[PDB]
Amino acid sequence: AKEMKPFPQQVNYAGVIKPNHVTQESLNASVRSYYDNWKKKYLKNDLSSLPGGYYVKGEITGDADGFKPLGTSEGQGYGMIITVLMAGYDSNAQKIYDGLFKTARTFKSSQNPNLMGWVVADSKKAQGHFDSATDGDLDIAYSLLLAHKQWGSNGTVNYLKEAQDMITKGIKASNVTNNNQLNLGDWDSKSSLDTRPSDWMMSHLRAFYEFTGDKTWLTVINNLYDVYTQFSNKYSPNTGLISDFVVKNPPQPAPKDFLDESEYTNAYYYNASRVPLRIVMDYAMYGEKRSKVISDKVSSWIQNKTNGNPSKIVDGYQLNGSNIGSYPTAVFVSPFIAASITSSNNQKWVNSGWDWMKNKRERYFSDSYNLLTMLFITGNWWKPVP
Repeated sequence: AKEMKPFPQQVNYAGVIKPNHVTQESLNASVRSYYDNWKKKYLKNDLSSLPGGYYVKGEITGDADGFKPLGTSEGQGYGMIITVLMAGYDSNAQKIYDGLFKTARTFKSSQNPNLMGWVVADSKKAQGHFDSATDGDLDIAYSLLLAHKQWGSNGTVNYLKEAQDMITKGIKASNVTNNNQLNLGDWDSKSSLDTRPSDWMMSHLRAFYEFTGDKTWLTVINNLYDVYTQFSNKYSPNTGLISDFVVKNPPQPAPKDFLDESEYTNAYYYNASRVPLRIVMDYAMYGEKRSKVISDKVSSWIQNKTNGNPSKIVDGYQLNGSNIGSYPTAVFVSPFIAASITSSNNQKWVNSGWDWMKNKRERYFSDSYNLLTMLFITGNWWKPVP
């Protein structure tokens, strides 16, 4: 209730196109329907160890330190952003959001208490047991800025204060490196040169700057763009892609089996699949020219690669464009479509992409990122400003 940015905000960012073969009402309806299905299948609030707490159900996975992972901070972040944006439509949005925040702070990191431990498990012993993952905290911290602009911070939860504390005492202190990059988590070194490009949430960092006044965030943004370009000009001159993990300075693709995450950590795989959306949002929301350049390169490449057919996109590519994957999944498809919105000559491709993703349901990872992408390309992911 009392939303100041009620769904649908359906904004028109400068220099960007939306699917135009259907009405905005149709776009909004697709998002509402997708959200209801996503919530029904993934939004949970059954933690015996934390009544009233909410989390997002992830994929079935192996035990972690004797605990059974039910969700992660990554999913917590996606869920928190989605929830604030759907406020105005979902009458219980704020209750759900505060419940997600309760979980985020209860399951605080064992390293930096201002961050969230990466694993949500139903046990009191798991609360404060795990260390952090940079992307989860970035989305969580950013969601608090959205919450502040959505409901204000005068109620039960001081969203703005919580955001500033998490951003400054948490992310800046533990994840911003001395080389002005972002490390992998609060367990990683302050001078670490190991980074995950999907963590380069440019538009989030812009907001961090505006709501804190800390120039550190602008320094990081500018450096990450330099790193992207130096990396791509050497390792992906024809595709404009980046690898799941990046190492060293100058930047290079991480080796295969990096931290044993997967055998494709040196290529454009499941982690990096998210990058196109994170980057393009900076051009749309803040007019960053470097974002449009990076986005157009990737967009043009994937369009030629698939001959304009979104269903021909596969789940994984080598940096030179050769295939790793075999089928179309939303965490790959949707960001490629989002990266194409800065050039009006991509209208047909954007429309086809919308048709492909609008009702695409598969699993936690693709569905969650698909909903975020859909919220953004329909103009329903508004910009939080002081």
